[PDB]
Amino acid sequence: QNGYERVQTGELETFRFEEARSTAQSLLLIGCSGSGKTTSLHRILATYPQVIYHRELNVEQVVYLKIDCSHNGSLKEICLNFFRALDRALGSNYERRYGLKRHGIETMLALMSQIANAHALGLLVIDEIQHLSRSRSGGSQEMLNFFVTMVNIIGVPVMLIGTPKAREIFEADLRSARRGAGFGAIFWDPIQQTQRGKPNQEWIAFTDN
Amino acid sequence: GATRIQAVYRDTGVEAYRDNPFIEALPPLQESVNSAASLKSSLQLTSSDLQKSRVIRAHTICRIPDDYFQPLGTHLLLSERISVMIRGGYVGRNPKTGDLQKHLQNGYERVQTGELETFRFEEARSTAQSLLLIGCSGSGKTTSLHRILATYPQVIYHRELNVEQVVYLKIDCSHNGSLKEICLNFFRALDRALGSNYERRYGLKRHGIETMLALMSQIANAHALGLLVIDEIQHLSRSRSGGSQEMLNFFVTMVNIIGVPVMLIGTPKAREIFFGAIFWDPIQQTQRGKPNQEWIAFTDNLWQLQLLQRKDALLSDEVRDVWYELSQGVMDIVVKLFVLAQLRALALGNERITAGLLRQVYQDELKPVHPMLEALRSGIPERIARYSDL
Amino acid sequence: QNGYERVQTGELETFRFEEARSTAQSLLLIGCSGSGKTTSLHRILATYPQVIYHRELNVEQVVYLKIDCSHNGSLKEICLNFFRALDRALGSNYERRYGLKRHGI
Amino acid sequence: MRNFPVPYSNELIYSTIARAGVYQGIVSPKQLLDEVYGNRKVVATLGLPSHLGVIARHLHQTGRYAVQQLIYEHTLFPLYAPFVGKERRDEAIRLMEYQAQGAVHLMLGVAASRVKSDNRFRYCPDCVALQLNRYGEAFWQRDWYLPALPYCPKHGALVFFDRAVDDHRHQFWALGHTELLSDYPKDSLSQLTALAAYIAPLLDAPRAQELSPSLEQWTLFYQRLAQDLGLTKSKHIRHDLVAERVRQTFSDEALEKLDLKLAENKDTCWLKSIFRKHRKAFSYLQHSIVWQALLPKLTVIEALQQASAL
DNA sequence: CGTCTGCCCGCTATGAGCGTTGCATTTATCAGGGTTCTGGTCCACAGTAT
DNA sequence: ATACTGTGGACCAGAACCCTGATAAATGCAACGCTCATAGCGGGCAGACG
Ligand SMILES: Nc1ncnc2c1ncn2[C@@H]1O[C@H](COP(=O)(O)OP(=O)(O)OP(=O)(O)O)[C@@H](O)[C@H]1O
Ligand SMILES: Nc1ncnc2c1ncn2[C@@H]1O[C@H](COP(=O)(O)OP(=O)(O)OP(=O)(O)O)[C@@H](O)[C@H]1O
Ligand SMILES: Nc1ncnc2c1ncn2[C@@H]1O[C@H](COP(=O)(O)OP(=O)(O)O)[C@@H](O)[C@H]1O
Ligand SMILES: [Mg+2]
Ligand SMILES: [Mg+2]
Ligand SMILES: [Mg+2]
Ligand SMILES: [Zn+2]
Repeated sequence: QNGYERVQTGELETFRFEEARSTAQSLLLIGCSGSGKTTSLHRILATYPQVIYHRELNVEQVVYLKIDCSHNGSLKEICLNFFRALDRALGSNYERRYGLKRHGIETMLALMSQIANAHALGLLVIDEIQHLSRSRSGGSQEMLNFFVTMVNIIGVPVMLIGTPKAREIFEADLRSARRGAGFGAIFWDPIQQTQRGKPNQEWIAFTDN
Repeated sequence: GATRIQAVYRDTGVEAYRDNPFIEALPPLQESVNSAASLKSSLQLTSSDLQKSRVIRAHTICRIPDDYFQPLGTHLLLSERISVMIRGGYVGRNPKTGDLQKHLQNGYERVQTGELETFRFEEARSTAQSLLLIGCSGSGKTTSLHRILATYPQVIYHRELNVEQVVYLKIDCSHNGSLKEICLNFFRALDRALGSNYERRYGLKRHGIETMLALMSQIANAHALGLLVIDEIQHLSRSRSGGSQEMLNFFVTMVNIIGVPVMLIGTPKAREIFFGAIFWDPIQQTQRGKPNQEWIAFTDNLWQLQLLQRKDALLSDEVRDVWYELSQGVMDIVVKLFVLAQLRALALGNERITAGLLRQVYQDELKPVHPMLEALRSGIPERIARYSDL
Repeated sequence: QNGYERVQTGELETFRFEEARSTAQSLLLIGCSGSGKTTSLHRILATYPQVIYHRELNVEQVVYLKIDCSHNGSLKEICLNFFRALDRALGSNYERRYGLKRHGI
Repeated sequence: MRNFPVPYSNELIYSTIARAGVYQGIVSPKQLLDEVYGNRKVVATLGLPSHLGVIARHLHQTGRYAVQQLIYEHTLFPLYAPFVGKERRDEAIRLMEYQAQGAVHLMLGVAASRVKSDNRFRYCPDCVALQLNRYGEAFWQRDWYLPALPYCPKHGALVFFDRAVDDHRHQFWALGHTELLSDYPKDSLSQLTALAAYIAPLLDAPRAQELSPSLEQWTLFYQRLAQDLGLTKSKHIRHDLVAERVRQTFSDEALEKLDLKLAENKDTCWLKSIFRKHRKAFSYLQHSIVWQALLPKLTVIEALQQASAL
């Protein structure tokens, strides 16, 4: 209010009011099956306590969350694993209240944004993203937009784990490839026995131990 | 949700902007000096935070994409046009001399009869205009609309009346061309900027599509909404049966009859469905046979944010050329590539940015966006037609 | 055929065919209690066999019917006594077919 | 409710609530009662409403509107306050805040007369045109809704029409100009218009709040006044000169229309009971007729000053 | 000239959105009593004619 | 100086809105069926092989 009055009386030439946070950081990890795309995540995120309780506030900060995609390729079954996986980390129930059938996909996408900042959730990991290709629920452009909308709403960083078959889903247009490779795209390869003209020092250290 | 700024009325210098509480309480119209200095931002880069550890110097360097903004030539025109169409949309909606009470009285019939052309007064006109923004992905359509519309206070409160004027509102389109989920995003974005319950009483009562198209535009006049922004209008291409045209007829009845200004944003794939239009393009290195002044300024202002100990103040022409070659003009790619190269340099330990390092970072960590950049690089229209959004 | 559009429109005077005509008479019997109105009526009506089944047609001619007004006098318990008394003489389920559905008067 | 209209100048709060319903497209009356009030068991009343206090809380951010201001300036309270007394007036003001419609009506005289006198909506042809010209809307006004006179103070007659308050007891209705008027000639009695113009300034007068003479004050004031006119026998009334004066001032058709037809033969009468000791507070209209028939050189506020002094 | 390999394509299953439906809740309706308001009443008080 | 009459005041009850109770009818909402878009399977039918 002081800034507003000063700029209105001409004393202060310009002033900046409240701003809105931009799009959430997104990462895409793509590696052939059997390389350890789930064991690595469960051994890296295990050093972070999941649910932290704050005394001066009243928020149970859920540091991370790991959900998995559906085999149908459905889009109301990946907005509902969110509630079913927030129920196994906390104690309260959410699929009973927010998991009805009257609510559409967009409404289920705008109620997983209030309980995404009510608890200061830190990461959202979606596993096996390859299952969404060729689903009977909707076309190929009803989900390439669903990811864009979901990234643009929730605001928590999103991590996607998938198979090199799922690269073709995200290399379809510049919007989805820009958002999917938001903070770099990590690609995993099998260990090679030798690099250049010398034996590798990773295979030997992985075998001799 | 949003901070309510108590209004104080200035003295406008325009005859038409005479006694409106709505446009005599907005911040003063800035000038060309303030069109290029009220948007600039940069990282602090304190010299005390360059000798720190690698982890601190690598966490404080990832804030460059969020906190860096450099206004180009196009932002001046965009700011002027938005200013004109947000200040001129209230003169036909005067609340003093009984002009807004003639726009709210008509809108009750449209809620009752369900037809959006049942005027009760014929002396209440509309004075709003329309804009259309189209540009390649990563050009800056949103992050240069959240810093040009951020000099206005949003929710203002006028105590001479009881009105709570909402200066601007932003919504985005549904993931399909849905019908009842564009009139629900309006309520979900209006009741989290006022702390009210509009979605729980407009829509939960089992209304039709016509009643939810009339109630939305009535509650958008109960609060003197100044500008309505819809992001990603290309989501209407995959609409339901008839949705691709009913909503585009509504978006031309709202600005023409009801009088609320509307602005639309979309990728060039949204030109098929079609409003004064503004087209944005990636920065071109050569304008008139010489390097672009805007591009030179952008590069030389980005280069002054470097946490590498062995940094080079002088920017090489070869380095600039290969940066443009690997970026192909999109500002998002430019900034992201700079940040990724800086992080990889810190990781390796060699703390000087090289053309080879730039190429390695590109080839290793920009795999998904490769074909679009290569299509823009080739410049063949046949290759451009598929993807690259140009 | 005329009676179907009375059901559809809801007005009991919308007759479609002009050639159709009504040939009926009305009567009321009033007497002090103990005169013997009910049993006299039953003795008179016992001569007709009620449900006569025609063979060349398929109609079951109900010669007569008897109902009594409800104690409440309600508008819904006098149009249901007719259905309750039309299947106690035929063996059908007219009440379950018509009464149970949500219908106005 | 996030945006409650400020009442216009000289308006009934019923019209303010109806316009609040109009401005947001709340067609359903139950939804309107839920949003504005919170309970579905309220009665839409014109003149002496209740539940103010949740209306004055919607306007709380506007500094200039408090409960007393709505009670006095936007409800028909100033037409009962000077006559009922002091304790009844204070109790009624205390009860307008809370949720009791019955008690507020019981405390006041004709509010307890349990009849809604001419409950149909009224309007004035010429006033609506002025309101459309100046404000741009059309609202109910305190001038039209006089307790007993079906007449605008300045213009001729109030053009009635169908519908009423009690047809739907939970709905607020706001006038629309599409029913502006119907052109049919109507003429008004001169003395009745004079009475309306005499009683109108009592509405817009700050001094009517604190000038409420008590019952013994009323009877002593009328006794000394009647003695000063000289028509008073020893502890008796002439019962002829007063009737002659009031018949000269107001004609028989008027007294039929306002429902105070004289019965000089009958010992009990509205005019006869005033001379005797007052038992209960009489309506404003009876006092208005007495004042205008006896002495026309003093206004309503001057009469209140003289009554309150001694 | 028949067939047996690709191409049609008829058909089964599935999910999201919309329209439909029956139960519990709310709303409305009517009878009975009551308690203070009032409507008129009778009696005492006072002013007066024989 | 003493009986007759007009009038104000204390005063019986009639009654009318409010409260309570039971009974019948009108919605809101949670649950269920209808419709359309989409992907795929395998059997039957037009061109090439013998
Ligand atoms: N003029 C600019 N100067 C500096 N950075 C910019 C500029 N324009 C855009 N950016 C950067 O680009 C990033 C992403 O771009 P932005 O979010 O504006 O894209 P967009 O137009 O919304 O894209 P999409 O096509 O996906 O809708 C921003 O976070 C910002 O850092
Ligand atoms: N004509 C008659 N001859 C012989 N017995 C008769 C005659 N009329 C009446 N009764 C006798 O009187 C009684 C008639 O009872 P019923 O209930 O029919 O009479 P009601 O008073 O007309 O009836 P409702 O209850 O319908 O008014 C029977 O006991 C019957 O035997
Ligand atoms: N870095 C590693 N060192 C040792 N074992 C590993 C490593 N990465 C993966 N594995 C082994 O691979 C097995 C399968 O990994 P898994 O979690 O299934 O990965 P994915 O889901 O990608 O196949 C695990 O049982 C684990 O023991
Ligand atoms: Mg796995
Ligand atoms: Mg955007
Ligand atoms: Mg009988
Ligand atoms: Zn008037």
